[PDB]
Amino acid sequence: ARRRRAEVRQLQPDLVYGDVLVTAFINKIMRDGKKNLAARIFYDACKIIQEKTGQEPLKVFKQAVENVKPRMEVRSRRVGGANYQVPMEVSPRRQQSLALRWLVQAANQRPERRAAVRIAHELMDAAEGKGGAVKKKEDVERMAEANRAYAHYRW
Amino acid sequence: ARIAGVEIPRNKRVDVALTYIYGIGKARAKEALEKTGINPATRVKDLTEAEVVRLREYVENTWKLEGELRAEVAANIKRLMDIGCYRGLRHRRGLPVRGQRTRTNARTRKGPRKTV
Amino acid sequence: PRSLKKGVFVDDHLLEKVLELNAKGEKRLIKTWSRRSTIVPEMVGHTIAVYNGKQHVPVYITENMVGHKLGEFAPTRTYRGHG
Amino acid sequence: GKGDRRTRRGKIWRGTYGKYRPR
Amino acid sequence: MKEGIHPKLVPARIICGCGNVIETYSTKPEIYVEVCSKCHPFYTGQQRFVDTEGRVERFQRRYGDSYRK
RNA sequence: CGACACACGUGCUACAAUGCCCACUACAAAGCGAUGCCACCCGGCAACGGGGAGCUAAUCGCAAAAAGGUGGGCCCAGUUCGGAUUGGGGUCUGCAACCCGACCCCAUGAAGCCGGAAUCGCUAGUAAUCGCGGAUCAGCCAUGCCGCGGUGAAUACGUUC
Ligand SMILES: [Mg+2]
Ligand SMILES: [Mg+2]
Ligand SMILES: [Mg+2]
Ligand SMILES: [Mg+2]
Ligand SMILES: [Mg+2]
Ligand SMILES: [Mg+2]
Ligand SMILES: [Mg+2]
Ligand SMILES: [Mg+2]
Ligand SMILES: [Mg+2]
Ligand SMILES: [Mg+2]
Ligand SMILES: [Mg+2]
Ligand SMILES: [Mg+2]
Repeated sequence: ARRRRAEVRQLQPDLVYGDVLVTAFINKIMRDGKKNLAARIFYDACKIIQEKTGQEPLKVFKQAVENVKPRMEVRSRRVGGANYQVPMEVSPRRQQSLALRWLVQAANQRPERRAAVRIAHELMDAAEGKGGAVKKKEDVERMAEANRAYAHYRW
Repeated sequence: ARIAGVEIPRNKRVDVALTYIYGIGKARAKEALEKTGINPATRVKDLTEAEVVRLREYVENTWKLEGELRAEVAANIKRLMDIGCYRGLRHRRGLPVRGQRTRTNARTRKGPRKTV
Repeated sequence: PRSLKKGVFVDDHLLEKVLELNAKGEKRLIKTWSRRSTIVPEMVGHTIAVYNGKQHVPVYITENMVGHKLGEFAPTRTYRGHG
Repeated sequence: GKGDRRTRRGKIWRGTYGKYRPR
Repeated sequence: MKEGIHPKLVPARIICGCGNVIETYSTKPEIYVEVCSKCHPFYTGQQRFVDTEGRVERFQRRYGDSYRK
């Protein structure tokens, strides 16, 4: 907005692992405000991921996000008769916002049939380093570096 | 056409699979299955030759179906189109019959819009 | 459609006309405003010049059209199409 | 669903009760 | 007939849907069927299954000729 | 005023699995109600019909809310997706449902696999989504309108445009 710096909504940490991060993800899961539904497919996916990976999946998705955290994206700046994909040091709040938006985005991409299935499977790969979830980031951070000629136009 | 007048798919539940038969719907599904006492959960593929006919037979002599079923509603209309009542003209043109809208919508008896 | 507990409703006036010719001597060219009035099995043969807002369309009835109403053979619209 | 009739929700949709929404 | 190019015909037993056993010859020692002419309406005199209606409508009606005269 | 080869606007439902169905189990509000609200009983698969108790209404009724949950089914199909269309079969109201009412049941199940150029809303209990009341009203083509609550996000660097 035009006034001052907007505020950051601090969420109510989840009721299972005691984390606000978890509380954040279910939201993206949560469609039509169906928290119970969303809260399920998550802790459900948290089950399949456990069975196929016997390490506390809390850490799993604690990892698979940093792997998703993009460090540099591009943003279009149209100085004069042209718009420049001026890349900028992505912001923290946004990075979580960015990582929190393709896993599901890439999970919903996934072909397997059940919700908790997909959501989980995207959780693992990023913990390893595989999947379109890492794709966006990967593609994003290098187009920027593929445009490192505009950093002086930064902001 | 293992089923009177048509071959129903398989690997699917009898009760449902009958709907792939003109004039055979859900409301008529349980009926025969009830009349034939054939559990609707068992798949047609998994059926018994005796069941097949029982579920075949009874279904074959209590209603109309498919061919002779399309055979009725046509004349029922053609007569209309002969006597030329309002539902006749609505069919004599291909227009709505049940007081439906004509300035727009009704794009199901008009089919895709035709250019001008 | 019209209830069955409520019998076939005819205008009664449109109704006397027809039975007045069914035995006394049919038929003549009546000009009914009755469209509500169902067609009836003493009316076949007759030439009920039913009305439709502007004129009386003759429609000689037959043993293939009665269960309907007189509003179902005198069109109110004339539509030879567009263009 | 909401538009369909031979269903609870479709009838719930249009505030009627029948063979699939029994009072 | 030239040997080797013709499907051999042998005794054939056709099986109607109405128990009609057709003792014939053909290319399949066994064939069942939906209908036999011996069970077809057009053949079976005038078996009009369901609609032997008689065209009562519409000059029938007459639930009630209860209307004055 | 409901026409109808067309050309826009505002919605309903959707095109599915974070889904459809069947059954079972809880949770609102603000309202409305006397040839009104309709308990409970019974007929019918039903709309509804017929009996009948109660309420000038913080009693009594409409009345159940739905999303939800607990179970079972549907295994990726133009399908148990969609309910357009049409035939057939009636109700109910009304003097009268033919153009022209809606509610019930059967069978048919059309287009549609997220939609070009272009464009709309919303910043917190908001958008999203579930359903419920009332006024208008014999019935009402209401997906409307005004209201009512239920569950419940994302995001705002910044002001160049
Ligand atoms: Mg069929
Ligand atoms: Mg007479
Ligand atoms: Mg359906
Ligand atoms: Mg007007
Ligand atoms: Mg258009
Ligand atoms: Mg529009
Ligand atoms: Mg279909
Ligand atoms: Mg089709
Ligand atoms: Mg097509
Ligand atoms: Mg504002
Ligand atoms: Mg009212
Ligand atoms: Mg409403």
